[PDB]
Amino acid sequence: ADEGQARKSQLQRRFKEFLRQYRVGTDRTGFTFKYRDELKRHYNLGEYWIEVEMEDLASFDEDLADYLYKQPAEHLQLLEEAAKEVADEVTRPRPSGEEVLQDIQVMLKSDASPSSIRSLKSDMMSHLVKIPGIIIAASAVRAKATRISIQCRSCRNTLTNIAMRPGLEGYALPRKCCPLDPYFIMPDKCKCVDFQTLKLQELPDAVPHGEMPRHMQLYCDRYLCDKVVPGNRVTIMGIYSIKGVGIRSSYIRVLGIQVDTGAVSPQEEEEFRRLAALPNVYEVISKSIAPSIFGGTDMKKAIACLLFGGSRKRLPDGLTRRGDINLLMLGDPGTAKSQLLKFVEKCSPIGVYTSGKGSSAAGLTASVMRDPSSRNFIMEGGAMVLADGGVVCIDEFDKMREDDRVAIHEAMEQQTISIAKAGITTTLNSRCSVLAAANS
Amino acid sequence: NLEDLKGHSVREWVSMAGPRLEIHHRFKNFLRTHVDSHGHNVFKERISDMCKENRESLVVNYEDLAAREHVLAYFLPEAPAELLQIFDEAALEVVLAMYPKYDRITNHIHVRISHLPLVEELRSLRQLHLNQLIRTSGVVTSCTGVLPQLSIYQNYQRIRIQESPGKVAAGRLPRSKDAILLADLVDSCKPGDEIELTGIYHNNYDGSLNTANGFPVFATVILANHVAKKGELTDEDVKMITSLSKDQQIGEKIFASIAPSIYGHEDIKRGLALALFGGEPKNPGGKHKVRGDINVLLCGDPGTAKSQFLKYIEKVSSRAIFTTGQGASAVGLTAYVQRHPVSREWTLEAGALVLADRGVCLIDEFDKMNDQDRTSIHEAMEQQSISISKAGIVTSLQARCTVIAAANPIGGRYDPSLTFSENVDLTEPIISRFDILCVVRDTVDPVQDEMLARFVVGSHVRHHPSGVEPLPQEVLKKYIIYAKERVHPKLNQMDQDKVAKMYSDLRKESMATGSIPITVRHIESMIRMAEAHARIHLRDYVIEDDVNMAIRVMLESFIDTQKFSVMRSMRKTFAR
Amino acid sequence: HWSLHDSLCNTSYTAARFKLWSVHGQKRLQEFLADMGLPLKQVKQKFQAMDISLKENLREMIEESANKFGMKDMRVQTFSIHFGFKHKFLASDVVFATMSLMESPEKDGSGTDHFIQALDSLSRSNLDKLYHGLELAKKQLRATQQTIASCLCTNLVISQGPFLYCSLMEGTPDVMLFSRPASLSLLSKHLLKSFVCSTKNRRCKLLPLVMAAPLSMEHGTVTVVGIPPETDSSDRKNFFGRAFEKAAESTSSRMLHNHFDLSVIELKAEDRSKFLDALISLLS
Ligand SMILES: Nc1ncnc2c1ncn2[C@@H]1O[C@H](COP(=O)(O)OP(=O)(O)NP(=O)(O)O)[C@@H](O)[C@H]1O
Ligand SMILES: Nc1ncnc2c1ncn2[C@@H]1O[C@H](COP(=O)(O)OP(=O)(O)NP(=O)(O)O)[C@@H](O)[C@H]1O
Ligand SMILES: [Mg+2]
Ligand SMILES: [Mg+2]
Ligand SMILES: [Zn+2]
Repeated sequence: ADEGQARKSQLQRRFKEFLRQYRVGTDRTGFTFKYRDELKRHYNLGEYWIEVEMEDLASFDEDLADYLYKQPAEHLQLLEEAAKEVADEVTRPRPSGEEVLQDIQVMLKSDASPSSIRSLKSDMMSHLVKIPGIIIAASAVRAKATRISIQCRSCRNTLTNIAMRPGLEGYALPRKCCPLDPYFIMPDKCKCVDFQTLKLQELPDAVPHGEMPRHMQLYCDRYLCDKVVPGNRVTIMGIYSIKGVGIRSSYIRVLGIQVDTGAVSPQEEEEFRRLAALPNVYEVISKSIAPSIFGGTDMKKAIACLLFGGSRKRLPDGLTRRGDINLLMLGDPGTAKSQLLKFVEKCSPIGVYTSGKGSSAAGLTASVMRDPSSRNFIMEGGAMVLADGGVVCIDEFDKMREDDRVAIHEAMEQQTISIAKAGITTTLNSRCSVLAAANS
Repeated sequence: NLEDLKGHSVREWVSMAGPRLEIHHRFKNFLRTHVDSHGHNVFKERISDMCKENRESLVVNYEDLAAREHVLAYFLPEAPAELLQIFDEAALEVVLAMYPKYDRITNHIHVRISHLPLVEELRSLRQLHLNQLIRTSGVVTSCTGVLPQLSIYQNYQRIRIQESPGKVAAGRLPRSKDAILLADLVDSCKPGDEIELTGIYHNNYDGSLNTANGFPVFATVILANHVAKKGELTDEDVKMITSLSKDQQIGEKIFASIAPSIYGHEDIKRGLALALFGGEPKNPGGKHKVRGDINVLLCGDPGTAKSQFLKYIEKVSSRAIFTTGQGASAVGLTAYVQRHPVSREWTLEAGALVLADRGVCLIDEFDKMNDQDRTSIHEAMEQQSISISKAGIVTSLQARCTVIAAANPIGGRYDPSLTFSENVDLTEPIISRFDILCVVRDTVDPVQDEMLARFVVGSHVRHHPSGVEPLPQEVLKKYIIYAKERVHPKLNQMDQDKVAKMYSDLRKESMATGSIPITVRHIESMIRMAEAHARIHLRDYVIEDDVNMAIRVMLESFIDTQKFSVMRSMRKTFAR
Repeated sequence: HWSLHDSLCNTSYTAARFKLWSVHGQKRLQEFLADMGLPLKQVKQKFQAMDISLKENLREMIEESANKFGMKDMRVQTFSIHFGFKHKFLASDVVFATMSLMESPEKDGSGTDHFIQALDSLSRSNLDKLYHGLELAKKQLRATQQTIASCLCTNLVISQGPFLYCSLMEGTPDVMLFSRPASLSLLSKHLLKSFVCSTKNRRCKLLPLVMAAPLSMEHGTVTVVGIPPETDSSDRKNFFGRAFEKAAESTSSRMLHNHFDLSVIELKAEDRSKFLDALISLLS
């Protein structure tokens, strides 16, 4: 309808003005245009993305922010189109070989408070939501169509530039120009993009006593691919929507990702250079390690050396030397052994904590099992694979069985795991430190 | 008159305009006029509590509905899907009359019935019961995820319940049924729960059954209306609870009310009381968590009521588990891995210490476990987690429970010529994880024998089927659940010099006799006991009296560890 | 600059009125919010992120409900400044921010460094400092309230007859923050308001209050401050200057007069008993 087209056009103009007029600063110093400059610098580097902030847009015009909160699917595409046409006038004219205009992805960010998965009343269908949690499963990458062309089997008529919806929903072809299923897709004319799927787990402290944790399904697209891995704690922003006779599944379409925990800024390098320069840094670091635990200064010093580690080497005749360090603590009960392990797992950039009594050989190194889909055998990584490059804390170390402690002799020295089972033979990496505690 | 059933089925009758309006007015008037025995309005309070917390769900009791408006109580189980609809329509306008702005929060309110008298066993359902309101019991075994269902969309979840183990006959097999949970009932349960379920019995066609049996046989399911396990305190409850705290002798009343039929044994009752209320967990500076719970161990001669105390604790507390010696395995205590029946993948499931969570885990014949099974509880008792790495799984689970255990001395009888460690045969990493340690012994005083025997004979004539005064057990149960949920003691200051001096002296003597080794854990234990005594008095801040009580309990239980000839000198050394 | 719920918990007046250090007080607060018809999810969200439909009419709702509950004085006459697209402040936010920067408890060098930061923040070119100062103020308010609760529940406020007496002690929550005369005096004022609203005893509701706090335990010194009686229409005139001087001289106390207000002084710890006896007997 023409009224709908007029409304779309008007809203697109308002988004465009927000991008090309917004400024920060004071007249006592000077003003800068926040989003124009970012579009220019990102386009000239071959990026094609920007990260708009809801707080800013809400301040420039409350109505636009309101619409983009209640009707995100309908309005976000107007914003993406606006960003594209601004990028053009901000960069044009481009050199030879650059004359064709590319498409921009717009990501969203905000300062407001999260809500738990359990808070999602079904009144929230298609509304914009912000959720925290842990990633527990992650797919490999696939190709997804954005626009296609098709041709007729019997009489070779065609239809072209057929638009495909984003998210986890499909499409159906026409039957006119013939047989009942007359058209087929042309793969050479498919404009495809990367896409991936994930599963999210509700936070351990948010779930009450006497209930299950809820879990949720996520869709991931273009520049967001391979940004995270399982076990990480993250904050997600996205659209919430649907995918006995009346049951239907549901999932979230992600629009922005923040890892609750990136490249170091220049300022941060200056501070680290200062820390490296000042003369008694060894004692400073030693006092930072496990500050609540009384005494044990030598033990804290040894732990510091474990976290920094030696250096890896490759020799001229092709052999390797391991570089990293293994440490064992043995003796009396009630002496804070378990507390130190519990700290080092949080202090290290990569770390895992497991109990010797509650673990198996196939669980420590790696395992082989049949795929729940298809019928094929597939590989799985144990604790010493997930902690590759980091520290592994083995608690209750003296309570493993003999045949299970035997399983880690390759991993602790040669830093690799050799497997030969079920008709598959491969070698995996495990470049990690072992920290262990035991009794007499 | 509404009762005039003529020429129509009740389903048709309540569909008629006249009867529908009479039912509507009668339930509305019942809501506004219903009074308790004190002359208090019941539903004014209940509706106001519902509105203040935004909960959108109203519970009604069948017994007093019947007592005041029997005609509606008579129709209700015969046509539930009709009367429950009318009831919902009537309740929403009472809510809006009292709280005119409440339509901003919700546009519907659900009435849920309770204490329905006509309970049925889960294998005695027949076609006689179809499309009527029923009540049953069982344990949940399967439970889907919460999913959205068309209507607008609302939450939906499906479960499977079966007969409670030990209510089936020996060596035979249990029956089971499916049930459906909608809207605010989802996540009212999880696997392994035992529940009481009220709902509508309903049936539908299924081609698979007809082709499997060869006869036109239908499938059935239960629509849930109210679910409850087998706080909601009134103003009168909190008023009586708080008023009781004024009594300067409240400690005697609470202690004397534990396992009332057991004569004597003051120390055991006191220790169990402190463990029942518990200290408070904390994490100073965010990087240094420490547990709140107080663990207990009992040891001594046979025939001294050790097994009986655990059974009482199981009855009075909530979220309780009981297990014995050789009857438990390491994997059953902590957590286990399996090939899932229908998802066809490896999955991890909870054992005893995980299933108990913020509850009590009771162990008996602790002397007779296999040592490889007994060493499984070391992480859960101190770090309060269970960490597992098996079959590609790598994860950790919460284990926030209190452990209580009973054991026997070596050779069947305790010898006062030997210390506790010499008589019990448990290693130091186990012994040091229990906050309170007790020793129980036979005695041979004739007057004590006569009093005990006379009391037992009196107990037998008292319970035929037919110190200060203790509380009724229901009052005590209300008291405990209030104190654990509404009071959180703060340790704002205490005398560091006094405790430090005493601890150093105590540890020095512990080195001399070697009855038990004394470690950093003992100080933290006294802090827990001090907070527990503060909680029994319903006080928000710890005071000097609490610290003195904690020190007394600690030292009194320590002196018993020594040889008989040494105890006199030790007692005079630690004069308090 | 934070949630509606935080404001109601941490404002001195409403915290006193609803008695929010007691768990029954929280039930009363929920009844208030229920009367207005604010969903609890909205009330726990930041004011900037609340629903626009509620924000536009909030002041009328709060005044009407407060008036019904007997809180007759919820509005005030004030001014506000606005510049750029999204910088807006009430005249009081600037005061709490500046005050927090100046009286900051941390020994981040000499005290003049705190003064310097306070002065610089009053210029528009140094706006980032203003936003930093607000974060200091939030912590200051929270510390004040939990201190008042501890003081009442532990029952430290004691009648001496002609005046109420109270003292803090070392190691207990946030005592370092109340070592300076500015923060100490403001804390003591809030404490007196809380106490008079709490108690029913009429003879307690019209008294001045004297408060003492640790200054330097290695010097063996304590700071002492006196407040006039609490009434709404009081002239804010107070008599503790000449009272402290006469009592100290009659006692021959080891004391020092240092701050520009005459109602705050420094005392040696050992002299406090006879000094209090002199004050009690002098006020009579
Ligand atoms: N130096 C210390 N500082 C603080 N807490 C300590 C110290 N030494 C022991 N603890 C306490 O000791 C308790 C047990 O800690 P834990 O880490 O299990 O020691 P441990 O040597 O591993 N005991 P165990 O597992 O029996 O061998 C905790 O409550 C700690 O707070
Ligand atoms: N003081 C007592 N008062 C009442 N009943 C008692 C008392 N002492 C023993 N009994 C009874 O003696 C029986 C055995 O109780 P029980 O708790 O098993 O003792 P026990 O010491 O644990 N026996 P054991 O498990 O072999 O060590 C029960 O019927 C008790 O009720
Ligand atoms: Mg340990
Ligand atoms: Mg027994
Ligand atoms: Zn054709």
